[PDB]
Amino acid sequence: KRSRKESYSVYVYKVLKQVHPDTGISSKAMGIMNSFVNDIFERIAGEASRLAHYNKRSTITSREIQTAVRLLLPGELAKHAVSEGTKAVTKYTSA
Amino acid sequence: KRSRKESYSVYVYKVLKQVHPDTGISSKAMGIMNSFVNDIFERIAGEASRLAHYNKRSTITSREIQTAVRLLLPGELAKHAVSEGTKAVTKYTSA
Amino acid sequence: DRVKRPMNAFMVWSRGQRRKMAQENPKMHNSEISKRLGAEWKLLSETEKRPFIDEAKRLRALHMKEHPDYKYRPRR
Amino acid sequence: PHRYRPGTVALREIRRYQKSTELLIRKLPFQRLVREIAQDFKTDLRFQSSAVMALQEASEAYLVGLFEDTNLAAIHAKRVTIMPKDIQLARRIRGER
Amino acid sequence: KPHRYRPGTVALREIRRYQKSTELLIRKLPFQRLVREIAQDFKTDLRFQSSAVMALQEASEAYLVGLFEDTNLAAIHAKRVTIMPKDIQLARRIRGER
Amino acid sequence: HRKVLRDNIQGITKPAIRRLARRGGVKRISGLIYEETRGVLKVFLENVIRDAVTYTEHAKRKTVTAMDVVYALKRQGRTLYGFG
Amino acid sequence: LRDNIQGITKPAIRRLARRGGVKRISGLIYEETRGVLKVFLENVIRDAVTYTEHAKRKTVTAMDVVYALKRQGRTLYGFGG
Amino acid sequence: KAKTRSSRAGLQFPVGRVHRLLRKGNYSERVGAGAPVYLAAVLEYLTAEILELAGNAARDNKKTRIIPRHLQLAIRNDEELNKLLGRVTIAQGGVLPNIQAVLLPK
Amino acid sequence: KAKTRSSRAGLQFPVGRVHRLLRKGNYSERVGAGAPVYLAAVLEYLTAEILELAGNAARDNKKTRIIPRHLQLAIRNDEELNKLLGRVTIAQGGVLPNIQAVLLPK
DNA sequence: CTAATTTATGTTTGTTAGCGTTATACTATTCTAATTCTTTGTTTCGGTGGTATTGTTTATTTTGTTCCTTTGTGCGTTCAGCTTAATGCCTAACG
DNA sequence: CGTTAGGCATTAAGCTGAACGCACAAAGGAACAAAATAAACAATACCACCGAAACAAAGAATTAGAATAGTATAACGCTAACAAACATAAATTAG
Repeated sequence: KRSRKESYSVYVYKVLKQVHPDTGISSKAMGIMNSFVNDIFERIAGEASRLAHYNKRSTITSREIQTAVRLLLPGELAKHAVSEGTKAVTKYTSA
Repeated sequence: KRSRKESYSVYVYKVLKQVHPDTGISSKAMGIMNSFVNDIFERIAGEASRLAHYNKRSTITSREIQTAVRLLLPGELAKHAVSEGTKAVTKYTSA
Repeated sequence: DRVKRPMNAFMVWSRGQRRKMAQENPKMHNSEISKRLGAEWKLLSETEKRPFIDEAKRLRALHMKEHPDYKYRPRR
Repeated sequence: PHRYRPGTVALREIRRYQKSTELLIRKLPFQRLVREIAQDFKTDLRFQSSAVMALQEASEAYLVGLFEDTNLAAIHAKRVTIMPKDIQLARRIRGER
Repeated sequence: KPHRYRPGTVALREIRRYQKSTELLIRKLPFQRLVREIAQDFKTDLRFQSSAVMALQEASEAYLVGLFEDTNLAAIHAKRVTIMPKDIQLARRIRGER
Repeated sequence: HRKVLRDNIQGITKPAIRRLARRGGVKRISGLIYEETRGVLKVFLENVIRDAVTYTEHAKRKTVTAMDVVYALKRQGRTLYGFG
Repeated sequence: LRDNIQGITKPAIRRLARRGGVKRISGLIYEETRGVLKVFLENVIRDAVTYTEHAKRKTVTAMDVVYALKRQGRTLYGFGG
Repeated sequence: KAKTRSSRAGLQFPVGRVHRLLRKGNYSERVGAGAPVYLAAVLEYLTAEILELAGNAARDNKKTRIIPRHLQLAIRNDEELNKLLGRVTIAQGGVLPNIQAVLLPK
Repeated sequence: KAKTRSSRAGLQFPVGRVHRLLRKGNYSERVGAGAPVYLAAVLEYLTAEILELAGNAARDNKKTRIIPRHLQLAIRNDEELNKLLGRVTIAQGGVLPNIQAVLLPK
C-alpha cells in the first residue's frame, strides 16, 4: 500500500531471457540497466525536442527520432538501430 | 516587407549607452552579444526546467531561476545576480 | 577550349578604364585600383553608363550567336 | 649579412599573430577541402559562404586550443619544440581518442 | 636471512589485483566524516543518507582513478614512472578543469 | 546532536590514496602527491556537495538523498549509473 | 583539383601554431595536424549534413554548423542563434 | 480480442510507458505515434547489445550471474559502445584491466 | 496611463519577450510571473558586466568601437566570466596574448 | 511610419503550501571482531643534473602562383502563402 | 497498469512564384607560397648519484557489525486559496 516505483525492471529481464536463458542478473545491475534506459531515453528525447524546435515542428514524429539516433549512436550501432526501428514501424503499421 | 529577425540588438545598445556613453559598438559584436544572450537564456531555462521536473513542479517560478543562477554562475556573480534579481521582483511587486 | 561568359558592362568598361588608370597609376596595386574604379563606376549616371550597358548587351547577343547553345553552368 | 637568431623572428611572429585577430587559413583552399570531404557523406552539397567561414573559424579555434595544450605538454616534457606525441597526449588526456 | 622482493615487483601484482577487484578502496566512515565536515559550510545540520555517501564515494573513486590514469599518461609522456604533482596539475589543466 | 567537525582530510589516508593510484595503473607514487590529491578531492567534493545542497534546499528538505548527488554529478558532466 | 588536404598549407599551419604561442614546430607536425583537422571536419560536417538532410535542404547553412558544433561542447558565438 | 502495442511491434519494452514518458517529459506539445515504437525499438536493441556482451563476459568468466564488473568489462572492451558511454562511470564496476607496456618488465 | 513591464522592474530587457520565450521554449506547462522579471534582471546584469569590461578594454586600447577582440579580451582576462564561457569560442576574436615564460629568452 | 507586439482586467482551474500523521531510515551508544594505518628499519632504483653528438628548424632569397576587390548576369535553392489530406489528442469503455 | 473506437483541431506534405546566394568575366602587381640552403641551437644518448619511495613486521587504532532506542524527518493523504493560463481591448515601437 506503498506507492510503486515505476521502472523498467521487468522488461530488461524479459530481454535477458530472450537473449540469455541460463544466466541470472543481480538487483543492483537491474538498477544500473534502469538508469541506463532512462539516460538513453533522455538523450534521444532531448535531441528530438531540439530538432523539432530547430525546424519549427510542433510534432515529434519518427523522423526526428531516426535523425537523433543517427546523431548520437556512433558506428554501426546507428544503422543497426535504424533497421530495428523501421522494422518496428513496418510491423506496427502492417498490423 | 521581408520578415524581421527577432533579436536582442536594441537592448544591448541601451545597456551600453547606460554603462558607456562614449564608446560605440560594431555590428558583429552586437551579433556576438545576441548569441551570448541566447546561450545564457538556454542555460538558465534548461536548468529551471530540469529542476521543476526533479521536484515534480509544473510551474517555473522565480525560485527555480534563483537556484539555477546559484548553480551556473560561479563566484560573486551568483550573489550579485541574485541581489539584482530580488531587487527586480521587489520593484515589480511594489508597483 | 572552354567558352568564357560575356563581359558585363563593368568588365568591358574596366578593360579600357583599368588600363587608363594603370598608365596614370602604373605603380598602383590592381587591388587598390579595382577599389577606386568601383567607387568611380558607382558615380557614373545611367545615361553615361547606358553606352556601356548596350555594348555589353551587344557583346552578349553576338556572343550568343557564336555559341547559341551555350549555357551558364556554375560549379557548386 | 646579418641574419636574425633562430626564434627571434618566431617570437616577433608570436606577438604579432597573437595581437592579430585575422583568419590564418585562406578561404579558397578551405572551401575546396570542405567540399571535398562533404561529398563522401552526401553528393550535391553546396555550402553557404557563412557556413564555410564558420567552419574555418571553429577549426582555427580548435587548432589553437590543441596547440596551446600541445605546447603545455611539450614544455612539461622539457622541450621547446612540438613533436606529434605531444598532440597525441593532448588529444588523449582531453578524451578525444 | 629473510627473503625480500624488489621495488616494483609487488607493485605490478597490486595493480593487477586492484584492477580486477571492484570494491571501494577508502573506508566508509572517514568518507562519512569528511562529507559531513565539508557540507557544514553550505548548510549546517544536514542528514546524509548512507546511499548518498556511498554514491559520493563511488564517484569520488571514479574521478580520482581517472585523474591518476591521466597522471600516469602525462608522467609516462615525460619519460618518468614516478608521477609528480605537476603531472596532476598538467592533467587537470589539459582536461578543462583549471 | 550538535557537533562541529575538523581535520577530516587526514581521514583519507596515504595507504588509502596509494590503492586509488594503483587501481589507475600508477607504478610509483611520489611523496608530495598526497596533499595535492586531497586538495583536488576537496575542491571536487566542494563543487558536487554545493550542487547537492542547492538541489536539496530547493525542495524544502533537510536531508541529502543520493538522487541529488546523482543530479549534481550529472550537471558536472560525470553521470553516475546505479542509483535511479 | 583532388587531394585537398594539401589545401591546408604548411605556412598556414605555422601561423596557427604561432597564434597558439609555439616557438618551434617540427616537420612531422603538419601531416598529423592535417589528419586532426580532417577528422574534426568529418564529425562536424556529418552532423550538419544530418541536420540539413532532416530538413530536406540541399545546402548547408551557418546555423547547422552552429548546432553541430554546439553538441561537441564548442559553441560558436556570432553566427546567430 | 486485442493485442498489446509492445507485441504489435513484436518487442518487450512497453510502448505505452515510453509514450507516457515522452508526453510528461515535456519535449514537445504533440508526439507522433511512430515515435514511441521507434524509441522502444532502439532501446530494446541497445540493451540487447549490452546484455549479449554481458552474458558472453559472464560465461567467459565461468560465472552464471551478471555483476556490474561484467557490464563495465562489456562496455569498456567495445569500441562503439565506449563512445556512447565514455563519460559515464559505473557503480562497483572497477576498471578495464590494462597495464602500460613500459611499466611491465622485459 | 500604463507603464511597461520592462520599466516596472526598472530594466531595459523586455519582460514580455522573455516571458514569451519561456512559454514557447517548452520548459514547463506553467511559468511564474516572477520568472521573466528575474531572468531579465540576471540577463541585463550579465550583459552589463560584459559591456562594462568591453568598454574599459576598448577605452584602454584608445579605440571608440567594440570589436569582438575586445569581447574576447574582456572575457578571457576575467576569472568568473571565464568559467561561464570556457567552452565557448568567439568569432573573429583571437586569443588572449600570453606567452609561456620558458619560451621567452632571459 | 503605421501594423504589431506588449500590457491590463476578469475568469477558471489546477498547483501548491499548511496541516496531520506516521513510518522510517538516521543518529547515537556500547560491545566484540578484525583489519588496517602508522612507525621504524632496510634497500634499491629512478628523477635530475651535466656533457657531447647530431639532426633538423629556422630565416632568407628566388622564383613561380595565386588573389582580390570591384558590378551585372545566369542558374539553382530555398522559402512563404495557400490547399489539403494526415494525424494525434481527448473522452468513454474495456481488459 | 495498458489498449482501443470516433471526433476535431492542429500539423506536415504539396505547389508555385519570388527572392537569395553563388560563380565568374578582366586586372595585374600584392601577397603568398614552394624550394634550396647555412648553420645554429635543441633534442637526445649516456652516465653518476643520492635521497626518496618501496617492502616488511608490529602494534595500535580504527572501522565493521549488530542490537536498539529515540527521533528528526520525510513521505503519505485533505484542504483552501492562490497564482497562472486564457479571452479580449490599448500603445508604442520599431524594423
